[PDB]
Amino acid sequence: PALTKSQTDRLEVLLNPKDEISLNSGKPFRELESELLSRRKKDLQQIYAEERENYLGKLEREITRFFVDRGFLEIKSPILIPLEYIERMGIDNDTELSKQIFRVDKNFCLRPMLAPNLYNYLRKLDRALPDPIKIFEIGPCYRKESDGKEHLEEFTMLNFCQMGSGCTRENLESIITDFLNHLGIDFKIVGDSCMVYGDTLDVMHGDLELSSAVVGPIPLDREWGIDKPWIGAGFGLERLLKVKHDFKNIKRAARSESYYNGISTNL
Ligand SMILES: CCCC(=O)NCCCC[C@@H](N)C(=O)OP(=O)(O)OC[C@H]1O[C@@H](n2cnc3c(N)ncnc32)[C@H](O)[C@@H]1O
Ligand SMILES: [Mg+2]
Repeated sequence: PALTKSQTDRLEVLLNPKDEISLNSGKPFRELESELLSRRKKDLQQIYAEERENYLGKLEREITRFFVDRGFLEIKSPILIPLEYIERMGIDNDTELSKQIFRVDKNFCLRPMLAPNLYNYLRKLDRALPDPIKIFEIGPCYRKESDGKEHLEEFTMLNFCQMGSGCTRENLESIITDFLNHLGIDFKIVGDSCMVYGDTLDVMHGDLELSSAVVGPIPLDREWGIDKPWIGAGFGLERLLKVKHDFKNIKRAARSESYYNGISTNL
């Protein structure tokens, strides 16, 4: 008797990318399930006995070390931010990204991106730090989404940026290139052909967007008291993990009660 679709869904929760076993080979569901539960328990036992690190926390520490070693100051800014920051980001109440925002009181929301706090740090630190100013933040962001294959409602962003001298497209591409080759993630940078000043580049892994990146200046800068050249990029940590570990579903890389380091916790 063939596996039912529900049975197949159950086994896939338990399946790992490198398991390499035939789901079409005559063996009953109960035995296939029992073999996989056994392997997944072994995986959790190995982690507990040896490393004990969460993939998301560990990616965060590896990324932090990378950017600190290259001259970028580590920022930890509020996750709960004023709603006014969203409007000041040019997201008017008509825009679709405006529908994706988790509001908290009359006045606050969960940040859907790192840019507003980074803009404020850029302006402030410009009164104290020598040119160029190099900063980054890693942390949670929130968007109400309409999909769930590559999009989470709760995700983790890395954003880095540089302001002042050296803010070129070539330098932006070089830092992105060094970063992803350090992590061992394959990519290609796509952008408009002959664009110089206000460019937007996407960093792609096949059809999956890893990052969008910007070469400033852009008109929105003046709303934040910024009047210097800059470069920057934002990367989703869960998309990076999904590519690195070859997860079929991004939920396996998220903050979760259902998966730990890509392994089902429902054993
Ligand atoms: C002052 C300095 C500002 C600065 O430095 N600006 C340039 C940075 C632009 C970036 C910034 N402005 C930005 O938001 O873009 P995004 O909405 O395309 O998200 C970027 C990445 O986050 C991930 N991502 C986005 N939404 C999701 C989601 N629902 N689930 C998982 N990952 C996601 C995904 O990897 C995506 O490519
Ligand atoms: Mg985008």
